[PDB]
Amino acid sequence: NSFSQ
Amino acid sequence: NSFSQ
Amino acid sequence: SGFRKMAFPSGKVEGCMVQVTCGTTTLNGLWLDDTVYCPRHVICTAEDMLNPNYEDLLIRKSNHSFLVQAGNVQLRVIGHSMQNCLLRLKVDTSNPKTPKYKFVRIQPGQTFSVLACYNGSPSGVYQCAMRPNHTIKGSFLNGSCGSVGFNIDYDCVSFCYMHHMELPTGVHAGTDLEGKFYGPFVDRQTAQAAGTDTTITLNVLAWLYAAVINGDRWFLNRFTTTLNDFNLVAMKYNYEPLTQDHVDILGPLSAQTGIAVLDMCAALKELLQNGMNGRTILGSTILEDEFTPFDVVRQCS
Amino acid sequence: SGFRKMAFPSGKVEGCMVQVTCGTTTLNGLWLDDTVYCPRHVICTAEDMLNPNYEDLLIRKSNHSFLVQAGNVQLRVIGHSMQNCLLRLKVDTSNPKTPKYKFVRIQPGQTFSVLACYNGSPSGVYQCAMRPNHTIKGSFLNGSCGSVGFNIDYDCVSFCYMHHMELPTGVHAGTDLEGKFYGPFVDRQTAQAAGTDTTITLNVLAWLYAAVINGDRWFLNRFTTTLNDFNLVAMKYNYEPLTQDHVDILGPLSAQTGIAVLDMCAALKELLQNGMNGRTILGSTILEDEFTPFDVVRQCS
Repeated sequence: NSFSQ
Repeated sequence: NSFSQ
Repeated sequence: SGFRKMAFPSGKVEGCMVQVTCGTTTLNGLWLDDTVYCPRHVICTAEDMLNPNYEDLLIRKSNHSFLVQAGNVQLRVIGHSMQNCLLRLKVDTSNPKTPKYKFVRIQPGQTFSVLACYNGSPSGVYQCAMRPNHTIKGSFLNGSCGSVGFNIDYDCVSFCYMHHMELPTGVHAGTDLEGKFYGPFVDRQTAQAAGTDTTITLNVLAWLYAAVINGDRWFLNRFTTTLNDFNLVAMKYNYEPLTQDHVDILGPLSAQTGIAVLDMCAALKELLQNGMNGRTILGSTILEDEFTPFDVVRQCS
Repeated sequence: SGFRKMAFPSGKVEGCMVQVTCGTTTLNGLWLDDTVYCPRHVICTAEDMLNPNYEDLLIRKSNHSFLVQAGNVQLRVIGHSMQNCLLRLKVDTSNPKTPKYKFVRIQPGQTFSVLACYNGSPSGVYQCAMRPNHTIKGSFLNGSCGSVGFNIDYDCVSFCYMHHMELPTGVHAGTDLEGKFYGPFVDRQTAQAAGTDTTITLNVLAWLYAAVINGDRWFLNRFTTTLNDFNLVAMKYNYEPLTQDHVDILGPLSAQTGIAVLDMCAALKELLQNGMNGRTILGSTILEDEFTPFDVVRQCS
């Protein structure tokens, strides 16, 4: 779930 | 024929 | 002739990229006059995700905390506020190389160039579109955050995108330069999906007008259809409905090739119905929705 | 993740573009130290085509004749010689913005970025490959001549292409920066064809290694094949033969995904045999030969 990159 | 551009 | 996906020359933007670090996090940032913009999500670590309060996490941060590198050099932070999802960081210097420019919110359908950076330096530039489901298809690796989207109009740079995160689907999400996210997304780490997308019907049509103008012509047909009859089909195949404003826009392209829009639509209607029995339209074997009518104009004639 | 055709950031080159005029002809030119390079074909008018002698036409030319614009400003010509198909024009100034750089001759298969200009200013940048039949698929309108091709390696700009002409097929032809044309082409206006092309088998394979590494995996199969058995098929479908040096190159990509090259080839062999029964590999519905193994590395990991 998600991926703050 | 051709196209010198 | 020829027709390739083209990105604005990245020069003017290259000179606005800087690197930002806050603890165990490094991401890129954009430096305009004495300001530096970047995704607030810099100031979190990876338990803060789950549930961060930004107003909270930020009130315990000094400019001491913020390491700004412009190449070898470094910049002091002075002020620092927050705009929705972005930090505005005042710095001791206006950028020598700051160009004319604005901040526009692009709309789903319009396209823009992306300059992809890592550690405050750029490594690549590519053209893409602002999807109808509000995300985008980029190539983005960790540390890509801070990378910007943008157009050029004569000399002024219209800024419209800053990259914040990648989704479970492998697509990307981000925000304009006011901090307001494109789409229904937020900085947290939560159950989050790219809502099912559709195809930019205005575009595919600009794209067919390319093929023609370039000389490719096999997709056309004698028929026409009402607008309403076109949409009924377009829905089935998961395309956006075509509206009159759309039909207006295609005005000059029908006026250059001399092909009525509603005719084009008949062709497209036919193309959806039949596929291509395997054959090329301007290179592709699929229908290409990432060109604006406007980009088929810049680039064709 | 994600995977898009990416072009090197055009910044360093933007600042080397100038405009050149000689009579009723205007085309772009490239300005390195006190030098400016461009296609000799500037100094002809459109009866000179048929049969120009360049050594002849050039001996009756003064630096008076050559108008060089760098933005509003203008540059004096001092010397001027000729290298095969290019004029080397000495000028009163070395370019402030001249970067580190070299002049390499790329080989069919390798790729490069193209910065497309008109009237000595750039308007667009796109990535493409140096085709096996020696031409390229660009987007080039009249006045595009002078536009350059190039890579970046750390900080140095490897120059490898300058655009001279478009062919009857709509493809483009040009030269390295020594003046030597890529392929069997010459500055005249004669009966001239793009010899029938083939597919960059090394590349398609780098491209499959993308799909996999990105996570797409449906194309693979338990089989293997000799090298020689692979080629027999690859020829039928108009692909280049795969050699051992090729197979070496793919080394680290098989080492990252853990898939033997000769296995990949079995998959490709199968892919040629069967098509896709209509389905996506990393976005496309056709097999994509314009990625180097090396570009799948820069961009993936």
